[PDB]
Amino acid sequence: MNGTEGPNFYVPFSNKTGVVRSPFEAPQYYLAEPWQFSMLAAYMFLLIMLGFPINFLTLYVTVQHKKLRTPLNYILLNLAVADLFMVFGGFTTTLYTSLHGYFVFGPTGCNLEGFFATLGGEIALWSLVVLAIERYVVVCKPMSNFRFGENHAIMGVAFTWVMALACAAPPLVGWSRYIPEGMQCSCGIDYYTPHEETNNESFVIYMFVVHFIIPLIVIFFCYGQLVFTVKEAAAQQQESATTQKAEKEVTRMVIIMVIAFLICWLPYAGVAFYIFTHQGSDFGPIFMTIPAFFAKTSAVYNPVIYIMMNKQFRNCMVTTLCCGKN
Amino acid sequence: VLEDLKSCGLF
Ligand SMILES: *[C@@H]1O[C@H](CO)[C@@H](O[C@@H]2O[C@H](CO)[C@@H](O[C@@H]3O[C@H](CO)[C@@H](O)[C@H](O)[C@@H]3O[C@@H]3O[C@H](CO)[C@@H](O)[C@H](O)[C@@H]3O)[C@H](O)[C@H]2NC(C)=O)[C@H](O)[C@H]1NC(C)=O
Ligand SMILES: *[C@@H]1O[C@H](CO)[C@@H](O)[C@H](O[C@@H]2O[C@H](CO)[C@@H](O)[C@H](O)[C@H]2NC(C)=O)[C@H]1NC(C)=O
Ligand SMILES: CCCCCCCCCO[C@@H]1O[C@H](CO)[C@@H](O)[C@H](O)[C@H]1O
Ligand SMILES: CCCCCCCCCO[C@@H]1O[C@H](CO)[C@@H](O)[C@H](O)[C@H]1O
Ligand SMILES: *C(=O)CCCCCCCCCCCCCCC
Repeated sequence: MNGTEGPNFYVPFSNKTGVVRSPFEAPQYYLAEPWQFSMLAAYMFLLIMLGFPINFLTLYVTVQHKKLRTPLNYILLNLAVADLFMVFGGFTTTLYTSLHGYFVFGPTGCNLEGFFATLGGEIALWSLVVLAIERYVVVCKPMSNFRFGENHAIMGVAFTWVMALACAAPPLVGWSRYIPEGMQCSCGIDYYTPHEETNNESFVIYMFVVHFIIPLIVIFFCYGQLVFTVKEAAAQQQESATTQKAEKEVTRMVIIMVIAFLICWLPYAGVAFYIFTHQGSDFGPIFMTIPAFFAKTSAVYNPVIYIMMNKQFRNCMVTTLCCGKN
Repeated sequence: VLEDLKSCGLF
């Protein structure tokens, strides 16, 4: 039957040979070779060594460069903090547990690690949505006589916190649950076992619709409007070479952002949708890690796209890293 | 439209 059930876990390995152990008690070297756990640790190490400096530096240059402290940049800082929740809530813990071959922190740690890693990922996600909305409002100007200020920026950040809690908190109180996933060294939402006692099915649907489809629709609408607005402005002002450059660059960035978003969440959405549609099927531990791979690595390529490729942040970072040199 | 784009870090 391809799996072994337990009170707070599901090991994706059959116990017909009697070798399966609780992922909170003993190494899982029967569902993956030791060297594969080492490569899990290696990748977590890579994500920490890249993810922490780039995201911490985002916060650090904002402290040193006052021009960065603008309301429109608040949500970018929110992103940086969210990624750091992924780095220390998830990546460092998984580095430690993978080197043991199982989740040594037990069920309590599983909820802790699961909550903060999910919280971090969801704040980042809704930050990308809020950013699109703010950019849409500012550039396309759907409202007359409106000026985006500090108060609007604070609401936007608070909104991401609330939406993220709307996803991360329910598994702590009975709607779905946190259990070890894949190689059983990191914990996450149970979107793949039919656990009616916590009503997993309805939560996965809620996730898919509210925390994937809706963000996708909003980001597409907002950045679609933005591209149209800039395309239209350039068309009505072809004598301006700069406006033509702007249109090219904005279109390029919008494509990069849209593609990066899909790369991050489509695997999870795809796998969840498949398991939902095809319930009663075998899913390997390495297979479950694939959507996690794409989603977690966003802690590195999102700040590259949203901070490093941002001219204001990039210049300030270069100045800071090169000791005052422009 | 350029100043709004610059304000958003888009250009
Ligand atoms: C996967 O399958 C394996 C094998 O079926 C599971 O491991 C087995 O778990 C049972 C407990 O649930 C173990 O029971 C013990 O058996 C040994 C025999 O060598 C012996 O120490 C005891 O009989 C013990 O049972 C207890 O003994 C105390 C002694 O005082 C009594 O008081 C208790 O009432 C009770 O009888 C068994 O050894 C395990 N077998 C192996 C091979 O590990 C394993 O739990 C399954 N995995 C999952 C995740 O469920
Ligand atoms: C467990 O995984 C084994 C593969 O080792 C698989 O054979 C079992 O049966 C599968 O059930 C699916 C349910 O419809 C079916 O579509 C699939 O073809 C079938 N696999 C094969 C090889 O015929 C799996 N069983 C369960 C309950 O997941
Ligand atoms: C969780 C992510 C939220 C990040 C928000 C960080 C905001 C930091 C900037 O503060 C602001 O700096 C301005 C210039 O110093 C002041 O004019 C203003 O009064 C003050 O509010
Ligand atoms: C999104 C459409 C499909 C919904 C069903 C899958 C939800 C479970 C996936 O959990 C995810 O695990 C990542 C690594 O822990 C976190 O970074 C991320 O924030 C979190 O969401
Ligand atoms: C003031 O001007 C400071 C100048 C800093 C120059 C540093 C150049 C070397 C940085 C390379 C870091 C590579 C680290 C690789 C670790 C695996």
